[PDB]
Amino acid sequence: SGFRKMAFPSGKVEGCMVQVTCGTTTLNGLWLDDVVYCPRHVICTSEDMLNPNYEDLLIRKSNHNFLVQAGNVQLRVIGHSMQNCVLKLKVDTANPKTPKYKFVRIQPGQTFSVLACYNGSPSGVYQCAMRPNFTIKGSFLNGSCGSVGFNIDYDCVSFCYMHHMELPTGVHAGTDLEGNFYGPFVDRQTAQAAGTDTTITVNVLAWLYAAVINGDRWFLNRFTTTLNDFNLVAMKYNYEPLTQDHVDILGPLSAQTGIAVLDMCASLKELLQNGMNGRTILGSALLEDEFTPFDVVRQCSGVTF
Amino acid sequence: SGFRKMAFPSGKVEGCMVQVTCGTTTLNGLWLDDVVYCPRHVICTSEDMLNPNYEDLLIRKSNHNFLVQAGNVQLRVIGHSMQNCVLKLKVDTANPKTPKYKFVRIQPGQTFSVLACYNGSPSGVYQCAMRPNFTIKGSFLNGSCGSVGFNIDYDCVSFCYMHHMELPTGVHAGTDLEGNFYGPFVDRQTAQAAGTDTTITVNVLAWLYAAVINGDRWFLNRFTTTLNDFNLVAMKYNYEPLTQDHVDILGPLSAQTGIAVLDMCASLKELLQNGMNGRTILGSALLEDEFTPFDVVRQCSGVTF
Ligand SMILES: O=C1C[C@H](C(=O)N2CCC[C@H](c3ccccc3)C2)c2ccccc21
Ligand SMILES: O=C1C[C@H](C(=O)N2CCC[C@H](c3ccccc3)C2)c2ccccc21
Repeated sequence: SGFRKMAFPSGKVEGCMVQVTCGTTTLNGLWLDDVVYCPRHVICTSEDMLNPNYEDLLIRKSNHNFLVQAGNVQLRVIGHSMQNCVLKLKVDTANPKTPKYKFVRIQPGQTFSVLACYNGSPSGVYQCAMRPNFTIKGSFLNGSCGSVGFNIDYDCVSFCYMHHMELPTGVHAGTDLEGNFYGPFVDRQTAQAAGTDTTITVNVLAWLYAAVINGDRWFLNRFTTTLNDFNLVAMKYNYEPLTQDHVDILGPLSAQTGIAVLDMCASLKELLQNGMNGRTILGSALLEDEFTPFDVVRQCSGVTF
Repeated sequence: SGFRKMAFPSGKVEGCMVQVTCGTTTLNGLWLDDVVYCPRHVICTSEDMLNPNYEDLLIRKSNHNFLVQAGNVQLRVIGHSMQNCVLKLKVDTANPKTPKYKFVRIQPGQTFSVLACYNGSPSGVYQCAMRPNFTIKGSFLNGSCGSVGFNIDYDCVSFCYMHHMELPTGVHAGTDLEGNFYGPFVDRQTAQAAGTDTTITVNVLAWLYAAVINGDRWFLNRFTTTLNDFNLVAMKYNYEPLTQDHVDILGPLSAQTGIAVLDMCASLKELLQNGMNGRTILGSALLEDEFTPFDVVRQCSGVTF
């Protein structure tokens, strides 16, 4: 019992983090096999960030301008290339601590653990979601670029995120491990505003099912609704519209609890129209949207890695 | 920028977890050097838990009744002993993955990371606090006994908690690594009720300083107060009383922000008397008490391990 924002154990990723330095700029890299992956803005000065021509800047750089250190031990750089927004540094040694892994591009609403790093070293781990506006609500300071987000299934680390930047509103943007940004952001110090941050409705439902499983049941009501009717309400409160794919994904939680999805939706609707009246759900006074249905079942069934 | 409930990287502790089985009961152990530490209720059947005589039960057990597995590899048990509520199994091999470590007994209000484990394997990591009533508000299922709580400073893992039980109210109780319970709980299936769960006032203040640092400033007011006056208010809202030791510990945050502690206290007081009026602070609609002043500075300054 209990319900916490829980991250994956970070040990498999800790072994992969290194420090990459180019000229006077330092950030974090991810060493997998004989490749180090890092943000291409490793090659810029802070002045360069106003309007960088990365191709032009990279011509001035050789293999020996890229220092890569793993713990206190220096890697030899034998090749470099740019893919989208990331640099791929070929080194002469395979990482012996390399886990089984995959690169995945996640969808908005999906969750992942972040291992925040500075200077190639782990400082902390936390969970977050890809928001519908393709930002994450991270915790990251100067030097945290190259930190990565990941999921773990049994033996296999799926890398989904690499951190690149903070917006002036204090939320975070980054890439997949092929270098392509999530959302419209670019790796330049320019005006970039994030769009509407909608609430991940299927996640909120999953969390209400979690609450029921844990004994918090005060918000169950006598009502049901329809997908069309609930969606009129979600639109008004800036919730993402619920589809039948979502309903399908909630079917295990619905079965475990005996609460039909549409009845849970009617519960949600009343909480939106009426608020929480100063009450809490699973220790929160807000509706939580950063647990996926898979997260809830995993946490409430004790899956290990 | 941003502010998250962040756990320590778990890799140093992942290497220490093992599975301990006695008869048909299985839980988690912590292998450090040539000792495996685990909850003594490893030796009970679920029937035994009603009223166990652990000394009597342990006479029936030899070295070879204790199976210890690390990954898929069996350890040889060469000695056993009971210290308070834990068992110490001497094995013939030192753990090669043993980190620098210490056993510490923490005070109520202090925070730590939990590596939840089942069958000797990591499933997730999260932060929590020792509550003033000596419970923790964990996330733990059957088989999670032996999981441990820890802090990390640079190279050194300080183990503070080992999980033993869930109360009928769904909060958690456990020991230090010498086997002594936090609070009055016993390792028996008996009526055990937790006392008043007070709010950790110095932690809430620290979190308000965190909010200020991150740009959330709406709740700053024009008032100040006195320690005596604030405490009349804390008592009424079931907050722990603030002492001058607390004020001293908040002095770095006070200096960083230029907000005198007593002025921040007056802010707190108004939030207690008036509530949040449907607003949020650092993404919460409640006042958060599970960040210590040290946690806030660590997170807001990028310390690594
Ligand atoms: O979360 C982050 C990452 C960021 C960072 O480490 N930068 C150095 C590397 C180049 C970065 C950059 C990217 C785009 C545009 C202009 C500059 C800034 C930062 C700076 C301050 C606070 C928080 C954070
Ligand atoms: O958090 C926990 C740990 C607990 C556990 O794994 N137990 C097996 C081992 C003996 C335990 C026990 C302790 C005291 C009294 C009676 C029995 C019960 C449990 C059971 C269900 C849900 C959550 C949890």
